[PDB]
Amino acid sequence: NFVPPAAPINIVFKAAYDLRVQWDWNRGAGANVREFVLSYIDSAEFVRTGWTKAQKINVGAAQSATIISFPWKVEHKFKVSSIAWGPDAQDVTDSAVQTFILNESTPLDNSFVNETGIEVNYAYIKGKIKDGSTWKQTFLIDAATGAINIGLLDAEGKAPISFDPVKKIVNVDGSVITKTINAANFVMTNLTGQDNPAIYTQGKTWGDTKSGIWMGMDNVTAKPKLDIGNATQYIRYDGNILRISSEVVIGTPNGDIDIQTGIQGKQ
Amino acid sequence: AQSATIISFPWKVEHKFKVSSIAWGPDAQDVTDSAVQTFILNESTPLDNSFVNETGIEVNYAYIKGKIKDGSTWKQTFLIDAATGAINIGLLDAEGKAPISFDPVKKIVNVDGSVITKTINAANFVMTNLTGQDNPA
Amino acid sequence: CTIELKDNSNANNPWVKYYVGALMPTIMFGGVPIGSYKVRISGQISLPDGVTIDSSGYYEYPNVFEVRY
Repeated sequence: NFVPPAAPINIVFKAAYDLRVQWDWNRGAGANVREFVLSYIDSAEFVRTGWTKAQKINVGAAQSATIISFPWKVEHKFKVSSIAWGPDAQDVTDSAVQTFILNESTPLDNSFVNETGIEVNYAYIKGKIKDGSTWKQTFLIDAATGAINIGLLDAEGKAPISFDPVKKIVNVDGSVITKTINAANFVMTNLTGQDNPAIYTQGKTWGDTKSGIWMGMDNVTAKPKLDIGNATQYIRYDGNILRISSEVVIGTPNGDIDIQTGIQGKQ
Repeated sequence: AQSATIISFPWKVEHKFKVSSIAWGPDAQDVTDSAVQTFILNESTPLDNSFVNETGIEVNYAYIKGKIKDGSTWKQTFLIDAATGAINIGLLDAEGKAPISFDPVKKIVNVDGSVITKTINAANFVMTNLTGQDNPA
Repeated sequence: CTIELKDNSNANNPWVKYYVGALMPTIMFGGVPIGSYKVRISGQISLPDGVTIDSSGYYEYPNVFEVRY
């Protein structure tokens, strides 16, 4: 039973030519969102066909979207679809279609134009957000080093995602989701002061009724731990003692049989 | 990418070009090179302006977006949001999906493929089931 | 035996149990904060009756040490 992600609750509009669309997203006990897509088509084209050959704009799970040079006095329709990591059948949920047309009666809100900021410099490429009287760095791209910090800076200055070709390292704080990973050394690390490095199936804990695998270092008791199997049939190991619930077989029949000659019995 | 661009190539000057092929593997055969082919820019060389139309780079205070013309329409391939630095890469297939993206707000980097690294230092090698039909291992 | 701990840097802190198990020549445990601690050790032995358990007067190491960080 996979619960698809919940579509954005509401849509608002801001205009300047340029048109901005931002959608609020709230979710509970549902699939987490990983990407947001907006599709915009002309209303007449929508009547002719349903969202087919409709230009789409994709964002990295950012609520606000910007359309530059929107058609003037032309009807349009939009939908915002949340994207999750589930199966294709319920991977994506789309919001309710909302029509919209640029009109002389629509108030012009140019505040969003000033509230952001980007700059192209020989030294780097940098994006900023206007916060009161100051500007906060969003992402940086240095010229001397191919370092790309992504995300609003922490109060202590810790960037969420960091890169370093100099050390040939890709540094990401948080989580990484990939279909597969190929490597030569899965060296688990106790990155935090009190972390517990381990490899396991999601939502599995040692000495638990779940049916997963758990392997890692238990910093609480400072001993390695292991568990493979369900609640009843399992291979559970603690540094002090090992327990194997399931039936165990050692060797194979005729393991030490003479190859040149067989065996037999007679009376 | 299968193509490359050289901006402001010198005119009336000969040049020689080789195309490498780098792959994961032993250092001895880590790379493979294309056949050497020289070129010259001259009136005898026909000019093809077709390639200018397809590519497109959009830079704005709001964001930086790269776009490609397909069927006489811009198609977004990667976007760099100026606000919050939301980044997604790759062409959109069927419903808009970017194979690679980074979410600083949720501190999650999403990849729709494989990641290759000599070493990985992670404190939780959680073995999830994403598609739901593939048993993870 | 059960082993308790208390951060001695502050004037008064509540003793906290961190290890419960069999008494051994050497005891290993982790998952403790960084502050300097005082350690008391007590042993509990079960009387033939399941309910009643005989404990010990808490013995405390005179030395006080910081957790090896």
